[PDB]
Amino acid sequence: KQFTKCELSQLLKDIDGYGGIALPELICTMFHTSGYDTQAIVENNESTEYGLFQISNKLWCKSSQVPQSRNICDISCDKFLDDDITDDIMCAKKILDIKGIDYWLAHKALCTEKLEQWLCEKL
Ligand SMILES: [Ca+2]
Ligand SMILES: [Ca+2]
Repeated sequence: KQFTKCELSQLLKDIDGYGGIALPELICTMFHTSGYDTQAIVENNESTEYGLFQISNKLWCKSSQVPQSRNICDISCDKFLDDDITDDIMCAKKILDIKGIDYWLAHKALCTEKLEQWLCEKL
């Protein structure tokens, strides 16, 4: 499941304003982060990041790769690879609450201006 800009927008609509974050800027961040793909898996040394919001097994979810993980979202990382983003949103709201929008590098780099394009058209 790879969403289009409008699909995701409607799904995340209730969340505009959460953490002081504007929906378009979150839309832009996700675009450069996973391309709105619920199956994105990105790996490196000490870790792997999962799904839509690219949540890290290093601190946020539990995976056999990093057994010492604090597992802040009390959930295994496979739950971020399925079609239901409900739980991904709950963990992401946790990240926003604790760390802030800066968890995602793409926000400060490409999502603080030219936001008009990240707005949904009409279906
Ligand atoms: Ca999920
Ligand atoms: Ca999926």
